[PDB]
Amino acid sequence: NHGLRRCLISTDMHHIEESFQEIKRAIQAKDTFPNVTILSTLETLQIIKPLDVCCVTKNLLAFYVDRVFKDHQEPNPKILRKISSIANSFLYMQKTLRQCQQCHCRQEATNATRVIHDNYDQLEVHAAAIKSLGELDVFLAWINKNHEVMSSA
Ligand SMILES: *[C@@H]1O[C@H](CO)[C@@H](O)[C@H](O)[C@H]1NC(C)=O
Repeated sequence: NHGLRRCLISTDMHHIEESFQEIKRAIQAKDTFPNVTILSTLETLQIIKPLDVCCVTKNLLAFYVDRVFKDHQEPNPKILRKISSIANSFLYMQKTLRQCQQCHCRQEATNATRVIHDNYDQLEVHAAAIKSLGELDVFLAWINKNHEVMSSA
């Protein structure tokens, strides 16, 4: 049913949000293409129906885990510790989502997702990874609006 919005309830948005707030300035300060958004799809209302939101959520989690987190090399240990915490949260969110799931990807959801990979691939890889990292607020806002998520805020 609409329950697909309950697959991340065990995730604590506040936890991720806080870890991110800690490095948000330092990471966003390195965004070399501010006039553009890698998560452009998440600034539109193209993905709002339950089934599409579930598909895009799992695609975005994989986008971060398999692409962003692999591509960003972080020499600052304090920043890396925060990003590890976020990464750990995302791994949990993927675990939770597995447990849940329907969640199939209709062609519109799939395309919405490819747009992001396509924007990402427009940039040099390290700039793409740090910029994506900087857009975590766009990702958290979208997750927040489309899922019953818990907050210890
Ligand atoms: C991004 O910035 C450029 C710079 O002039 C401007 O055309 C507009 O604000 C944006 N352009 C696009 C479509 O990326």
